[PDB]
Amino acid sequence: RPGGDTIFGKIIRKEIPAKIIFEDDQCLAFHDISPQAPTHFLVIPKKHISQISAAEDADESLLGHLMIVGKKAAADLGLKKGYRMVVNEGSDGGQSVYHVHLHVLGGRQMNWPPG
Amino acid sequence: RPGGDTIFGKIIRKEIPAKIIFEDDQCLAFHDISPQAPTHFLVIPKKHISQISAAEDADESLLGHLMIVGKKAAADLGLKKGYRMVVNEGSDGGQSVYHVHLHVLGGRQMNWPPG
Ligand SMILES: Nc1ncnc2c1ncn2[C@@H]1O[C@H](CO)[C@@H](O)[C@H]1O
Ligand SMILES: Nc1ncnc2c1ncn2[C@@H]1O[C@H](CO)[C@@H](O)[C@H]1O
Ligand code: NA
Ligand code: NA
Repeated sequence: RPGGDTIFGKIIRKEIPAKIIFEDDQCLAFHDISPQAPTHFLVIPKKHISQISAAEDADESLLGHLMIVGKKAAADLGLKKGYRMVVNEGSDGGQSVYHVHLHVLGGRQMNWPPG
Repeated sequence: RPGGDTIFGKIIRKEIPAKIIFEDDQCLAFHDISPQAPTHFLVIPKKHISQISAAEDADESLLGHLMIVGKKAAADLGLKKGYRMVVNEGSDGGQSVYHVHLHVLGGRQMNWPPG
């Protein structure tokens, strides 16, 4: 129910653990299981929004909260030289789990194009 | 003054044109001059925030507004198969212009890692 039906719903309900680095009442941040950089974590809302194309206007503050949490977590993890934030939408975006998630990657030079 | 001192301040003040695809009172979206995908645009706040690490808690709604605008613009441009949103912070993130900007890329499969 709360948290939705995906892998990430299970993480939000704590049925399966994750390496949690931030939790407040709106969201959770945890290390990614398949890291693509020395630091690679996800920030997810506790509210189930399936994808960024399904977010509503009233979700603006929550979406922005995910980036503010990502900034805080990045600083707690020592990302003094910067980082990249990524949200994937749909097939072309590379989205594999239909629960919004913000990637935060750093600890190395990020290249261009971003995939 | 309003819009700040960077390339993007000049775009916001309209001193130099850009190919604008959305403007409301909070932000502007325009095509990127160096596109990395068939569709590649930027969404920027009109308020000068230098980088995502400098955004404040009260900027949450504005940051989320950038992603909602990006979703709308992507749909207006036909990105039915999805897209990737990217914010770069600092040197490791690949940030070159110190005014927050959200990249939206689509019209091709986006790869992984995201740089
Ligand atoms: N159980 C899990 N814990 C942490 N990250 C996960 C888990 N399952 C999938 N992921 C990550 O979720 C992301 C979905 O975009 C991927 O980068 C993937 O590695
Ligand atoms: N005058 C401009 N109009 C549109 N995009 C620009 C301009 N100058 C730089 N850019 C884009 O700004 C981005 C900064 O991250 C780059 O992808 C770059 O190509
Ligand atoms: Na912090
Ligand atoms: Na639209």
